Parts: sequence; structure tokens; C-alpha cells
Amino acid sequence: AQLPSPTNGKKWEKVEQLSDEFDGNSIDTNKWYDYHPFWEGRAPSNFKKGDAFVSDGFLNLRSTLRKEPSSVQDPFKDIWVDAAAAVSKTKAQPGYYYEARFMASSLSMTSSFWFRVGQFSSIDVIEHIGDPSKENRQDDLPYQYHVNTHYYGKHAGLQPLGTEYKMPGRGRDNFYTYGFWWKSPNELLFYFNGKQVMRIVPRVPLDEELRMIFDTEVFPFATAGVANIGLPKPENLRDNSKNTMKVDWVRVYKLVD
Ligand SMILES: O=S(=O)(O)OC[C@@H]1O[C@H](O[C@H]2[C@@H](O)[C@@H](CO)O[C@@H](O[C@H]3[C@@H](O)[C@H](O)[C@H](O[C@@H]4[C@@H](O)[C@@H](O)O[C@H](CO)[C@@H]4O)O[C@H]3COS(=O)(=O)O)[C@@H]2O)[C@@H](O)[C@H](O)[C@@H]1O
Ligand SMILES: [Ca+2]
Ligand SMILES: [Cl-]
Ligand SMILES: [Cl-]
Ligand SMILES: [Mg+2]
Repeated sequence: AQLPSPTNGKKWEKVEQLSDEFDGNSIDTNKWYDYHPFWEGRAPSNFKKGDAFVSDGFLNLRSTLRKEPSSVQDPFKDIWVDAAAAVSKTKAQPGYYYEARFMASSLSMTSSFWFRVGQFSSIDVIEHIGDPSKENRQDDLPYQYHVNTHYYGKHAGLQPLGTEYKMPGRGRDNFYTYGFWWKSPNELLFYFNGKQVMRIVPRVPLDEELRMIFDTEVFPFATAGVANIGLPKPENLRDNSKNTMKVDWVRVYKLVD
């Protein structure tokens, strides 16, 4: 995919420790955790180590059935979904350009690309609901590229600030390239297949380093930027043709000279 024009005659140079074509036999443990070392996941899902795995040219983030949801006390709370997460060992920094090309899962769970593990901020480039089980959301969520920022810690109290773009085709049917220029602490620019589509001026400067993350989550009710999407279906979690978010690659660049 094409990168923004570089500011002032600078050139883009790849940040190797945050970029990966995922074309090997297994995940590069110098660069990635294949689980989330800082968070267990969003009940009734928790991340299972290795449900994020490299194979067939992709970082694959698969969500599988841990327990029958009719077997646990409350399927909105008790853990019965094994979700996937990969988290960067190197920190993401203000100023860089980030882009991931991926096809969402076909589950009522997120396929997400975002930044956190900070002290006061998060940046969600996309939290895509490939196939919401609440069926009145099928004409909308599968086309949505929804970006968001969150504020906590010293800035708890501030509401999220986000926006969205309606894609021409469903996230679960396409590899699309979602791009994000952390251009300033006060200016985030978002790209869809190389075209600038969204802009957020964050409520306070996003000037702290964050880790970069791909994951999948169940949302048991509307919360932290996310609608009422429905719980996923065991028959889809069991199906490897539907249960996997596939990231063909992630590339990150900084301006040099
Ligand atoms: O043992 S604990 O139960 O965990 O208690 C100790 C506490 O740790 C705190 O911080 C975490 C806990 O509150 C934890 C419990 O599950 O939740 C962590 O936050 C995760 C979410 O709750 C939070 O909503 C969020 O999720 C992101 C959304 O905001 C957003 O950005 O989109 C993405 C992708 O969809 C996520 O859904 O952040 C999560 C953690 O992500 S991480 O990458 O930063 O790890 C809390 O951080 C300490 O604050 C607390 O004082 C307690 O000790
Ligand atoms: Ca690849
Ligand atoms: Cl792997
Ligand atoms: Cl599902
Ligand atoms: Mg793995």
C-alpha cells in the first residue's frame, strides 16, 4: 500500500522491529508476544497463547470454543471463548506511520488493530465486527472501519473520541489495508487502502509510547467504544474457515533525514 507524502522532503524508512510480512514458519518471538502479557482478555473471552500464530503467509488470530456456552453459569461473563492476541515487544511512538493489511474473521467478535499498555491513552485503528450475531447489525457493522481514542489514568473522566467510515465491501470478505499516521500528539490521520479517510484531534496530547496490538474479543454488552453485537456461535468458533482473522502483514515507518 501507498504511504502519505513525507513531511518536508524527509523520506519514510521502515521501522524493522514493528514490521513483519509474517511469511515464515512461526511467529518472530523477538518482535511479538503470541498472547497478551498485560491483560487476560474481555470476559467471556480470554486470550489463549498460540491462538495467534504465523502460517500460510499471515499472522492468524483464531478464536475457538473453550466450553459450551450452555455449560457455564452465565455466557455473558464466565469464560467460554478462547480469543487471540499478539502484542509488540517494541513500543509504538508518536510520529510513525502504521499500516496492517488484514481480512476480518467471520465471527460475532472483533478483529482489531490498536495501541495500549500505556499510562493514560489508547488508539484503536479498527475494531471490526466481521459477523455480528445480532442480525439487525449485519447491514451496518460488517462495512464499518471505526477508529477511536480512550483516556484513563491521569486523564480518566474523558469520554472516547472516534469516528467511522463505511467500506465498499465487508471486512470479513476482503484483505484491506488500514493505515494510521500518528502525525502529531494532537493529530491522528487514518487511511483506507492508501486514501486518507478520517482524522481525530485527540482530547489531550497523545504523546506517550504504547504497544501495538492485534486481537480478538467477545463484547457481552455495549462498552469501551463498542456496540451490542451479540455473543458468537459455537458452530462458527468450531469452523476454521470462519474463526480466524488473517493479517498478511504489518509495516511501520518513520521519517528520516
Ligand atoms: O487482575 S485484574 O482483574 O486485571 O485487576 C488489576 C487491575 O489492572 C488494571 O488495569 C486493567 C484491568 O481493569 C483489566 C481487567 O480485565 O482490564 C484492563 O483494561 C482492558 C480493558 O478493561 C479496557 O477496556 C481496555 O480494552 C481496550 C478498549 O478500551 C479499546 O482500546 O479497544 C481495545 C481493542 O478492542 C480494548 O478492548 O484496555 C484493556 C487492557 O488493554 S492493554 O493492552 O492496555 O492491556 C485494565 O488495563 C490497573 O489499572 C488496575 O488498577 C488494576 O490492578
Ligand atoms: Ca504475508
Ligand atoms: Cl506462530
Ligand atoms: Cl459467530
Ligand atoms: Mg504462535
